[PDB]
Amino acid sequence: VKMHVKKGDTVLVASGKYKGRVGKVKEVLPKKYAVIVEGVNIVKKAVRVSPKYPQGGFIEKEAPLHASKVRPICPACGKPTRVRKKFLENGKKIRVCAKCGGAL
Amino acid sequence: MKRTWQPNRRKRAKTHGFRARMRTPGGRKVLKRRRQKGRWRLTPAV
Amino acid sequence: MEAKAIARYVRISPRKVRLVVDLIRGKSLEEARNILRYTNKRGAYFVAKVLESAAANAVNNHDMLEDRLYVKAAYVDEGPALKRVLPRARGRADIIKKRTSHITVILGEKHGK
Amino acid sequence: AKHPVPKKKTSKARRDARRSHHALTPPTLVPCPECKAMKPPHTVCPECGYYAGRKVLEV
RNA sequence: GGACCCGGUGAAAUUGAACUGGCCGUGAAGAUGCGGCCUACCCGUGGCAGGACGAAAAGACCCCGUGGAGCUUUACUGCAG
RNA sequence: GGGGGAUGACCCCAGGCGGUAGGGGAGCGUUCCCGAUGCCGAUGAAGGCCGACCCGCGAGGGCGGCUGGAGGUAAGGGAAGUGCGAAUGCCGGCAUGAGUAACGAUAAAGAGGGUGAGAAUCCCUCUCGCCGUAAGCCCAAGGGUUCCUACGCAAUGGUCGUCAGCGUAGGGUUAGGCGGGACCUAAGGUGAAGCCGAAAGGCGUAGCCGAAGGGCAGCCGGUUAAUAUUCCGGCCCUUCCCG
RNA sequence: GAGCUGGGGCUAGGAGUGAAAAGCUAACCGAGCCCGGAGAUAGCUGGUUCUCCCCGAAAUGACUUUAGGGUCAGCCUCAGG
RNA sequence: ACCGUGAGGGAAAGGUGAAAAGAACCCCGGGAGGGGAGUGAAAUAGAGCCUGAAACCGUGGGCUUACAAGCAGUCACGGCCCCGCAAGGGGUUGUGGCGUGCCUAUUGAAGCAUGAGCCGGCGACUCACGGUCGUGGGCGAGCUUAAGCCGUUGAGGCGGAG
RNA sequence: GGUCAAGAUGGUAAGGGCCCACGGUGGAUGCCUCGGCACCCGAGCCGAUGAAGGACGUGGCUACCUGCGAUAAGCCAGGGGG
Ligand SMILES: [Mg+2]
Ligand SMILES: [Mg+2]
Ligand SMILES: [Mg+2]
Ligand SMILES: [Mg+2]
Ligand SMILES: [Mg+2]
Ligand SMILES: [Mg+2]
Ligand SMILES: [Mg+2]
Ligand SMILES: [Mg+2]
Ligand SMILES: [Mg+2]
Ligand SMILES: [Mg+2]
Ligand SMILES: [Mg+2]
Ligand SMILES: [Mg+2]
Ligand SMILES: [Mg+2]
Ligand SMILES: [Mg+2]
Ligand SMILES: [Mg+2]
Ligand SMILES: [Mg+2]
Ligand SMILES: [Mg+2]
Ligand SMILES: [Mg+2]
Ligand SMILES: [Mg+2]
Ligand SMILES: [Mg+2]
Ligand SMILES: [Mg+2]
Ligand SMILES: [Mg+2]
Ligand SMILES: [Mg+2]
Ligand SMILES: [Mg+2]
Ligand SMILES: [Mg+2]
Ligand SMILES: [Mg+2]
Ligand SMILES: [Mg+2]
Ligand SMILES: [Mg+2]
Ligand SMILES: [Mg+2]
Ligand SMILES: [Mg+2]
Ligand SMILES: [Mg+2]
Ligand SMILES: [Mg+2]
Ligand SMILES: [Mg+2]
Ligand SMILES: [Mg+2]
Ligand SMILES: [Mg+2]
Ligand SMILES: [Mg+2]
Ligand SMILES: [Mg+2]
Ligand SMILES: [Mg+2]
Ligand SMILES: [Mg+2]
Ligand SMILES: [Mg+2]
Ligand SMILES: [Mg+2]
Ligand SMILES: [Mg+2]
Ligand SMILES: [Mg+2]
Ligand SMILES: [Mg+2]
Ligand SMILES: [Mg+2]
Ligand SMILES: [Mg+2]
Ligand SMILES: [Mg+2]
Ligand SMILES: [Mg+2]
Ligand SMILES: [Mg+2]
Ligand SMILES: [Mg+2]
Ligand SMILES: [Mg+2]
Ligand SMILES: [Mg+2]
Ligand SMILES: [Mg+2]
Ligand SMILES: [Mg+2]
Ligand SMILES: [Mg+2]
Ligand SMILES: [Mg+2]
Ligand SMILES: [Mg+2]
Ligand SMILES: [Mg+2]
Ligand SMILES: [Mg+2]
Ligand SMILES: [Mg+2]
Ligand SMILES: [Mg+2]
Ligand SMILES: [Mg+2]
Ligand SMILES: [Mg+2]
Ligand SMILES: [Mg+2]
Ligand SMILES: [Mg+2]
Ligand SMILES: [Mg+2]
Ligand SMILES: [Mg+2]
Ligand SMILES: [Mg+2]
Ligand SMILES: [Mg+2]
Ligand SMILES: [Mg+2]
Ligand SMILES: [Mg+2]
Ligand SMILES: [Mg+2]
Ligand SMILES: [Mg+2]
Ligand SMILES: [Mg+2]
Ligand SMILES: [Mg+2]
Ligand SMILES: [Mg+2]
Ligand SMILES: [Mg+2]
Ligand SMILES: [Mg+2]
Ligand SMILES: [Mg+2]
Ligand SMILES: [Mg+2]
Ligand SMILES: [Mg+2]
Ligand SMILES: [Mg+2]
Ligand SMILES: [Mg+2]
Ligand SMILES: [Mg+2]
Ligand SMILES: [Mg+2]
Ligand SMILES: [Mg+2]
Ligand SMILES: [Mg+2]
Ligand SMILES: [Mg+2]
Ligand SMILES: [Mg+2]
Ligand SMILES: [Mg+2]
Ligand SMILES: [Mg+2]
Ligand SMILES: [Mg+2]
Ligand SMILES: [Mg+2]
Ligand SMILES: [Mg+2]
Ligand SMILES: [Mg+2]
Ligand SMILES: [Mg+2]
Ligand SMILES: [Mg+2]
Ligand SMILES: [Mg+2]
Ligand SMILES: [Mg+2]
Ligand SMILES: [Mg+2]
Ligand SMILES: [Mg+2]
Ligand SMILES: [Mg+2]
Ligand SMILES: [Mg+2]
Ligand SMILES: [Mg+2]
Ligand SMILES: [Mg+2]
Ligand SMILES: [Mg+2]
Ligand SMILES: [Mg+2]
Ligand SMILES: [Mg+2]
Ligand SMILES: [Zn+2]
Repeated sequence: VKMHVKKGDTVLVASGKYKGRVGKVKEVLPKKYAVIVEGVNIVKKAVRVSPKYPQGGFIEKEAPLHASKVRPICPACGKPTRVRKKFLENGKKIRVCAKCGGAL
Repeated sequence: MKRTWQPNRRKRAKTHGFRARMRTPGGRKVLKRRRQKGRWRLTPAV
Repeated sequence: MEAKAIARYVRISPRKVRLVVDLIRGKSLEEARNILRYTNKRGAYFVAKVLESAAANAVNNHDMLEDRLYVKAAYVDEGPALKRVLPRARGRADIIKKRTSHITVILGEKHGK
Repeated sequence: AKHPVPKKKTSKARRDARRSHHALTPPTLVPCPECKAMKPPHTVCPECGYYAGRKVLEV
């Protein structure tokens, strides 16, 4: 499940209602190809009178988003895709925007 | 009045049981068949 | 303004229950209440329950005023049938249908000008 | 007996015509001599029944 | 004990569609359905069984098929013995 | 068919035009391909529901409105799982008969009280009735949680259900002596040796397997919601091993 | 008593079994059931689906183990002469 | 699964939404179910969930019907309701005229001869290799390749045994 | 206004037909498919070192499927990967 973005990442929402808005990816769900970018794509769930918020009727949580819906931010502006540099010894991500690391 | 099914557990295994089947070439093929079909039970139970 | 209750999947035959629904249609809720209690049929119970749930829905929801109410409309439609095998002589086996009703009472405010 | 059978499926018209007598009639009802409510005659009220004898007690 | 009435549950064969009367005729020769005439307000319930050539079962009788099967023998041709 | 000579579609004129088996000829529609990296499309595809409207002899094609929510696919050509009303056709759905017959032994019910949203139908009491070489009790087959208890009533129960052999969950089956096996052999079965058979396989003395028969040591009572010759109490016994 | 019966066994498809009916052999036995040869064969019965336009039959001859089936001829049609 | 002692036979049954955001809470009710509230672009997309045809069942409305008789239609006029400026049209049906169901098999069927309860799906003249006519084209005293071989975004060409 | 003889026409629907509208039932139709089907490549044995195929088990809670074997939704090492 190859993905692109990870939990630390800082991503922009590229489409939909929340289009335009940068936030940080809170979690990542490879099984669903979905990222949760709170605060973004919040929604109202109703809830019952059991313990905590017994009195509480509603709770605002935030929905996952299709992973394709977002792009890594690149500590210059709004983009990139990404590239992969090997060098020595190994491993990578690299903003092809260009050209920056990808940090944490 | 007396019907055709008169269950007796000894008779069943002695007649349609696994070791009956394996004695006779005829019987062995009933196993070969039942397996190739993918039957869940090669042989009745008791 | 008007209010409504609908019972769904009531296990009863429409023909049977449709009969008592006829019995109270276009009646003030106070006579309709009276009749169903003293009407002798199994489907009187079920219909009164709908009438009521629609009386409640009148005052409590649509701001109706109970003492002005009558039955504007009512009817029972036929929900899906419960089919059971019934075995028979010389090994025959029919299938009986236990039928199912969708009961509807619709309430209105008597002109009460 | 040779087992008679209907010869022709009967029509909607004719069955519903059959049924033209099947309508129910509402219960005949009188106001109770005391209580607010309605009762069928020559009977004791479900609620607070009579005078000349001990009625079933909603009293 | 059923059948009948009331409350509960609720099948079945069958079913081209029906707004499905009587007589004398006619018609593939036995007409609710065509002609003439007679009779007849609409709808049921309990009943009888004369009719719908009523239901059931692609007639078992009969004949057809260069259809089948069991049986026989100094039919034919083989085989065991 | 004959004129007009557009070389035919157009225009006059004149004739033919009932039809089963069957022959011929033109078209319509459906699925797919090329056209297509195109074009139509959310300002709404396919499909659906209406139309008294337009074009076509007709099969059909348009158009408008409603529904519907992501596909559709010209002109021109190609290829076929291509058009249903019937086959006691096949598969499904839903009708009629009909609120009809029936509700499964004519042993038989009645009342009071309880519980519960709801009671002829569940629980308790009293009365009445039926079985009693059973319709009572115990064992073997066979069945396989149906057992006991708590919660429960959608369905199963031929009505009803608060109940159940039903749903959920928890619990419950205790053996040296009872039954079977670490014993015996029976019909049969299997089978060293042996024999026969194209192959598969058939036979066969010994042996071995095979039981409701032979052989072998536990009786009475108490206990649990549910097990008891199994646990417990008392009284007895068997076999192996070692002194 | 040529009695009835439980448990354990043996015999089967041209085969078994039968105090004999062609009985019985897993609710249809003048030859069990299942799967296969297999879409056996069926000169028979049924059924064969959009539209328009032109023409338009036969139910006779001859031969036929043929007679409700065929072959040739006759009668329909279409193309060229 | 289920059916059969057994060998063996052998089904049905897919779809909310872009996302559960899968309807807190209140009301009738024993629950089921519904009504508000809420979510949603949409909730007759609400889980018995896309579209949602037809038989079939039901509620409401218009016209009609209790001295007429019938393959249920059809032609005419008239009444009532609807739409339209009008002339006009849609609905319904009172009366009058005419009127022997579909298919199949037959010399001949409304036939009292077969088939069909009704609706929706499925359901029957094909394909290969030969042949024989016709037709559209290529070449013409000639025509033509088969296997195979080379080559290929679904690219062709070679090959003369026959 | 109203007595009165003849004539004569209208509404009426227990129920039923046709039309229209809105639903119930039912699941056709269109679209969707990661299932099937055909060809062409590729690849082609396993088994006493106990196969193929099973039984019974195996999770803190576990009905079934999948995995796995009392070391039981897994143990050791190498490669991969981030
Ligand atoms: Mg890229
Ligand atoms: Mg006996
Ligand atoms: Mg049986
Ligand atoms: Mg036994
Ligand atoms: Mg298994
Ligand atoms: Mg019976
Ligand atoms: Mg029986
Ligand atoms: Mg009799
Ligand atoms: Mg006559
Ligand atoms: Mg007539
Ligand atoms: Mg006539
Ligand atoms: Mg007549
Ligand atoms: Mg009668
Ligand atoms: Mg009679
Ligand atoms: Mg009688
Ligand atoms: Mg008779
Ligand atoms: Mg017969
Ligand atoms: Mg016959
Ligand atoms: Mg006979
Ligand atoms: Mg013969
Ligand atoms: Mg002319
Ligand atoms: Mg003609
Ligand atoms: Mg556009
Ligand atoms: Mg399409
Ligand atoms: Mg819309
Ligand atoms: Mg549309
Ligand atoms: Mg076909
Ligand atoms: Mg036809
Ligand atoms: Mg029949
Ligand atoms: Mg059917
Ligand atoms: Mg039925
Ligand atoms: Mg009925
Ligand atoms: Mg009754
Ligand atoms: Mg009757
Ligand atoms: Mg009766
Ligand atoms: Mg009765
Ligand atoms: Mg009884
Ligand atoms: Mg109480
Ligand atoms: Mg006694
Ligand atoms: Mg037992
Ligand atoms: Mg059982
Ligand atoms: Mg119990
Ligand atoms: Mg209890
Ligand atoms: Mg129940
Ligand atoms: Mg019940
Ligand atoms: Mg239980
Ligand atoms: Mg032994
Ligand atoms: Mg042997
Ligand atoms: Mg021996
Ligand atoms: Mg021995
Ligand atoms: Mg013994
Ligand atoms: Mg013994
Ligand atoms: Mg002993
Ligand atoms: Mg004891
Ligand atoms: Mg006990
Ligand atoms: Mg015990
Ligand atoms: Mg003891
Ligand atoms: Mg015996
Ligand atoms: Mg025996
Ligand atoms: Mg035989
Ligand atoms: Mg005998
Ligand atoms: Mg059998
Ligand atoms: Mg028999
Ligand atoms: Mg035979
Ligand atoms: Mg056949
Ligand atoms: Mg053959
Ligand atoms: Mg033959
Ligand atoms: Mg055939
Ligand atoms: Mg002609
Ligand atoms: Mg002849
Ligand atoms: Mg013949
Ligand atoms: Mg000829
Ligand atoms: Mg079984
Ligand atoms: Mg609720
Ligand atoms: Mg909103
Ligand atoms: Mg709603
Ligand atoms: Mg809709
Ligand atoms: Mg929708
Ligand atoms: Mg549905
Ligand atoms: Mg969708
Ligand atoms: Mg829907
Ligand atoms: Mg509908
Ligand atoms: Mg109506
Ligand atoms: Mg008269
Ligand atoms: Mg009249
Ligand atoms: Mg009449
Ligand atoms: Mg007329
Ligand atoms: Mg027919
Ligand atoms: Mg015939
Ligand atoms: Mg005939
Ligand atoms: Mg004849
Ligand atoms: Mg007929
Ligand atoms: Mg008839
Ligand atoms: Mg007949
Ligand atoms: Mg016939
Ligand atoms: Mg059809
Ligand atoms: Mg077809
Ligand atoms: Mg040809
Ligand atoms: Mg040619
Ligand atoms: Mg040529
Ligand atoms: Mg050449
Ligand atoms: Mg009425
Ligand atoms: Mg529905
Ligand atoms: Mg294994
Ligand atoms: Mg497992
Ligand atoms: Mg590693
Ligand atoms: Mg590594
Ligand atoms: Mg690495
Ligand atoms: Zn940058």
